[PDB]
Amino acid sequence: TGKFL
Amino acid sequence: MNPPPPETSNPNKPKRQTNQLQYLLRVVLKTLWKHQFAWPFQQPVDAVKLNLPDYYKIIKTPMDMGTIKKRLENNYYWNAQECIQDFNTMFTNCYIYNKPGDDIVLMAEALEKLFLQKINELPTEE
Ligand code: NA
Repeated sequence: TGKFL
Repeated sequence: MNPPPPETSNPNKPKRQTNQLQYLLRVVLKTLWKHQFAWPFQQPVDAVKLNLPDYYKIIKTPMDMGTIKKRLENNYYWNAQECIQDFNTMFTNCYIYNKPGDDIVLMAEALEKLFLQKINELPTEE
């Protein structure tokens, strides 16, 4: 999984 | 690293202020900018801070609402379609780079729903 992970 | 941001200033580019461009700032940008999901789109993607070293290796036409806001406020555009294209590039980049169902995609989808509603009511050019 993710952009913010 | 991050590339230079998209151009918001270019003195020899011809510029206009049309009623449609005014609507794109006062209605379209304003509606999306105040939304609770606006924040990831209010400035260029920061590939360093977000640890996305491949972002700009993949996305070759980056666009964001901070750039669009500057373009509208600083009268960068000639016509509404240029601005509408920037919004659509912003959404498309997000769907291309990210996976379906990711939080960022759900955020873009909600903004895009509102964008489509407002574009549907774009006034005829005066
Ligand atoms: Na001009």
